[PDB]
Amino acid sequence: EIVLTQSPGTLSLSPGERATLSCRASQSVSGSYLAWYQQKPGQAPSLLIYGASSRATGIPDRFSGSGSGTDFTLTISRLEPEDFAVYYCQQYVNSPRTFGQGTKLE
Amino acid sequence: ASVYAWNRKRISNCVADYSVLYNSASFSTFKCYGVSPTKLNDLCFTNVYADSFVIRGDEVRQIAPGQTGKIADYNYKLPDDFTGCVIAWNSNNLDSKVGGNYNYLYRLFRKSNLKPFERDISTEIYQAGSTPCNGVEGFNCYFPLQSYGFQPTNGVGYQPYRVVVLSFELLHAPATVCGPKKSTNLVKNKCVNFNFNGLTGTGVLTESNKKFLPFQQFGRDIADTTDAVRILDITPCSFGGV
Amino acid sequence: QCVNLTTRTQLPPAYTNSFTRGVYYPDKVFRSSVLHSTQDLFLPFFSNVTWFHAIHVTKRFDNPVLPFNDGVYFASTEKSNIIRGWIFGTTLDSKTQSLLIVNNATNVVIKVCEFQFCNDPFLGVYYHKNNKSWMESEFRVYSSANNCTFEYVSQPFLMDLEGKQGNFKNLREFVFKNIDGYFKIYSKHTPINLVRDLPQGFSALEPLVDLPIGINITRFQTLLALHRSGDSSSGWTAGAAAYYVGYLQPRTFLLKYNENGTITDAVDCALDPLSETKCTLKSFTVEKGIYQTSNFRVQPTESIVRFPNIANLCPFGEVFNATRFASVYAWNRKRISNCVADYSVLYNSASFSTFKCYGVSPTKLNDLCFTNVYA
Amino acid sequence: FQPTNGVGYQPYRVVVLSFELLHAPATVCGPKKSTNLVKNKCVNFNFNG
Amino acid sequence: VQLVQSGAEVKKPGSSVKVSCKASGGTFNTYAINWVRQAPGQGLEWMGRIIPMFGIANYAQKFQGTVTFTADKSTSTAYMELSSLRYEDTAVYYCARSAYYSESSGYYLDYWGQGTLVTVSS
Amino acid sequence: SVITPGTNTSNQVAVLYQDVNCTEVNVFQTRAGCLIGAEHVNNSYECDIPIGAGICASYSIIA
Ligand SMILES: *[C@@H]1O[C@H](CO)[C@@H](O[C@@H]2O[C@H](CO)[C@@H](O)[C@H](O)[C@H]2NC(C)=O)[C@H](O)[C@H]1NC(C)=O
Ligand SMILES: *[C@@H]1O[C@H](CO)[C@@H](O[C@@H]2O[C@H](CO)[C@@H](O)[C@H](O)[C@H]2NC(C)=O)[C@H](O)[C@H]1NC(C)=O
Ligand SMILES: *[C@@H]1O[C@H](CO)[C@@H](O)[C@H](O)[C@H]1NC(C)=O
Ligand SMILES: *[C@@H]1O[C@H](CO)[C@@H](O)[C@H](O)[C@H]1NC(C)=O
Ligand SMILES: *[C@@H]1O[C@H](CO)[C@@H](O)[C@H](O)[C@H]1NC(C)=O
Ligand SMILES: *[C@@H]1O[C@H](CO)[C@@H](O)[C@H](O)[C@H]1NC(C)=O
Ligand SMILES: *[C@@H]1O[C@H](CO)[C@@H](O)[C@H](O)[C@H]1NC(C)=O
Ligand SMILES: *[C@@H]1O[C@H](CO)[C@@H](O)[C@H](O)[C@H]1NC(C)=O
Repeated sequence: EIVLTQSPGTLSLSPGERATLSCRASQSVSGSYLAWYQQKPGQAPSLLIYGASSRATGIPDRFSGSGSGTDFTLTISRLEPEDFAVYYCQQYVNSPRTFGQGTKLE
Repeated sequence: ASVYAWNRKRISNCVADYSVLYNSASFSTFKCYGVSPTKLNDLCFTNVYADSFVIRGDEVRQIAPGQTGKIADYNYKLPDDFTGCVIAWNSNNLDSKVGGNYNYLYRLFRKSNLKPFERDISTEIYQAGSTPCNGVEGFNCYFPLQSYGFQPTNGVGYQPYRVVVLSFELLHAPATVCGPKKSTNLVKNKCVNFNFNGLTGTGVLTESNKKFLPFQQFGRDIADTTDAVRILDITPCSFGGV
Repeated sequence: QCVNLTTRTQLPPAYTNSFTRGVYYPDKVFRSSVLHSTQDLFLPFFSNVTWFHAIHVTKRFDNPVLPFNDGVYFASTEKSNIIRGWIFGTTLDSKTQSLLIVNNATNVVIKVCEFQFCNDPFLGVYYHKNNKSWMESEFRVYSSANNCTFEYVSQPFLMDLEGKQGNFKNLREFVFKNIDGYFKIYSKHTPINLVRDLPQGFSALEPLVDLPIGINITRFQTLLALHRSGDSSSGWTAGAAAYYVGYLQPRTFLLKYNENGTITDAVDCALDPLSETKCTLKSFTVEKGIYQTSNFRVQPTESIVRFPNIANLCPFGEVFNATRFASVYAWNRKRISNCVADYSVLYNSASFSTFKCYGVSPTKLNDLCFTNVYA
Repeated sequence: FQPTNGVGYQPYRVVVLSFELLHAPATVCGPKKSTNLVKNKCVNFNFNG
Repeated sequence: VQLVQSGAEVKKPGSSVKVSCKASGGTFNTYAINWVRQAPGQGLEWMGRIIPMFGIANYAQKFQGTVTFTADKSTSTAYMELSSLRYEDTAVYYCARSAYYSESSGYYLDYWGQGTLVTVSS
Repeated sequence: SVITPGTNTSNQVAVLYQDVNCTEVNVFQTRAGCLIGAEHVNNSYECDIPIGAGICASYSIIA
């Protein structure tokens, strides 16, 4: 079982700057089987990225992945107030599609 | 039915009209192996086995005996002898739906090739890596079954072909299916061309004192040649040297 | 609703020697006064078959699970029609399509359907002490049948149903084969006058029916009709009968017919050297002498490949573990030439994030001949 | 490249290996998985092809 | 495209419940449906997936024997059954889409429903 | 080779493996092979079933 640990648990602190959200795994993520998710408070998560860096429909390319091996990046190029939301990771390598613990939770 | 779930129907105890098929000419592929086409297909078979599937146009070639491909080795194979016919026609109007129809499925991957005839309906996750994946979609383990996705505006190679593959067992002993062309004509004791189960030959019909069985139709003496046929005896007319 | 059967005393399975029994017609072609050699699934001569009893005296109610490898020979010694049929399938839990045969009085009902077969499927005939009469009472075989189309009909007449006193008087021989999408049942009936034995002699086995079903069968049961006259789950009378189960294997048999269409005698070619030379001579009588029949040959135990050893080793360690690597613009090339390569050297360390191979892949093709290697 | 930097901004040594598949020269080959000898019994032998 | 979720369930402890995720046209046959727990004030946990064409449901080790996944091919509705309400089983279950295919090996959650709140009461 | 005295006489059978050292498979080894099923005797009679290399068999089956 491949556990995922998001490293910046509360780095955001109502951020006004570009971010470097991270995820790390016990066994290296094989073939970029990772995704990111946008869980706006009081609402369901919305897919943000798939593969390593492949973007999503209706999500601006300002959201940028930058991972390989231990896939670890979600980079907000220009930060907007509405996009604030706990961001989750999920790996499709071996694991029963397990998730991380969330990086942008108040 | 889909190629992986190749439906089979048994054509039994009825006369057949093979010539309506030949004179329809709308079928895209109507290739016949072992049996001759052009109205010679109307000969008796023990069993007529029909298997129907909707395949891609490009994959039509693989259906032939001794040919190899994804469909051939993972969905449907044919015996090398293949006494029968391969029938295909383009179902683009009927079997293509706007936005694509994903009701037809082919087995992209499987552990091994199949037997000459084999219907694998298993949905067990194909394994491509060391990890078992616990039969769930992970890295190096995907669903063996993969969709087609025929679209109305698509290439002829990418349009659905309704394919009926007809196999014909030529043992002829049960005689379930037989062309309605011949008649009885009440002929005996003359050099005639006997024909009782689609096996043609020449000789004099003769009354038969031997006793057959309900399950027996033919009778062959030494040299494995036809001697008695359902009861009438076959004795060839007089011949010799001069 | 089925009831678990209890008050049964365990006893190890019994075996008996079958003498030249289990020969059928290989085809539907009439032959007469000809010695015909054919290879097909047959029961070996002088083989062992499993014996199952049912004696009133425990009560010896025998109906366990038996495998279906390549065909089953079923002999039945009866005097009161205890055996009523069989069921065939793979799991018998309605998950996979099954088959069942039952000699019901009103109609034979070969049902091919998905049945939720219980632990102890059986039949039960009630006996009334008020007047001498036997009627069918209970039929606990299946519970559900939804996904199927096949169903049959026939015309049997009212049979006895009574348990007569004495010894066995009827022998019913059956062979069930599953090949080419066909379930072939070949049957024969014979009057026998023994008490508890296997009848001698030779008898032909005429084809009764050839069901065109085409299903997967691995395990099969046997259906018995019991007798009743306290508790229903634990109380029943078995009724005296016996049945023999044997398995066919692919063998070559030489058959000798008569002036009629029946099979009078047969010999198994691979039984003993005498039958081997009888098959070789295509005759049942062998004159005194010496005859060459077969050819003994030792089959190879294994396959061995010895090749030249690794003696020249490619300096992949030089390239990969080098102190200084080149800049991207000045890409450095080395030619790996005239050395065997440890292709088991780029993922086992897996330090490398990527061992993504294109065209060659990480496989035996990697660990194969290469014209030139550029690093 | 800086020591404290993201792995995306950290060095990766890349050793691109080009292998053509015609294999007519065969200058480089694998070990070929030699087995052991089992003499004194009938066996399918393949010594050096 | 829209996967409306069943309303909050008033389930006294030990009383079973079955959620009703509703698939829009074309969602079940093409795509798999997967369930995530989203426990209160906590992260997301993958309960399992439903293949609505071949009726295949596989669950994680944790939730095995405690939850039942069913889907109705006709009416295109997804169901999840809770065996009984254990005290920790309070949560906001979510139903989402998947690929369940070879050619497309991204097995991500395409569209998520509103969610169902189960608890001791309301 | 199958050596029999005739079906009309008896069903006993002797088996001769020709030019086979049958130590790895009433065993009697001769330069014509090895014979199993016949008892070797030290007497000398008229040849009935010619096995070969001066060895004959006759009817139990004796060699
Ligand atoms: C019945 O046939 C079986 C074949 O499976 C025979 O079973 C075993 O045979 C070996 C040697 O042939 C013996 O060493 C075993 O003792 C046999 N019995 C077992 C395993 O229970 C068996 O000999 C045949 N005859 C009887 C009377 O069972
Ligand atoms: C009939 O069903 C049985 C299931 O009990 C099949 O046996 C399995 O076959 C698969 C291959 O499809 C193997 O991987 C398993 O190891 C087999 N299990 C056992 C217990 O034998 C059998 O192959 C089926 N036969 C046919 C003709 O479909
Ligand atoms: C007499 O036998 C018939 C069946 O043959 C049965 O229906 C009837 O009940 C019997 N009579 C009595 C009094 O039991
Ligand atoms: C089988 O029959 C049942 C009715 O009980 C119904 O689910 C459907 O018609 C069939 N299902 C399958 C999987 O064949
Ligand atoms: C079998 O052949 C004999 C002649 O030897 C004959 O008398 C007998 O009637 C034949 N059997 C049948 C069933 O006709
Ligand atoms: C051998 O044949 C003769 C006549 O051909 C016969 O009388 C004798 O009984 C036969 N031998 C045996 C053992 O049957
Ligand atoms: C081969 O036959 C000879 C007989 O002269 C015997 O001595 C020898 O042991 C046989 N070889 C083996 C391996 O048994
Ligand atoms: C072997 O032959 C000798 C001479 O013929 C004889 O005296 C002796 O009894 C024989 N032994 C056996 C066991 O046949």
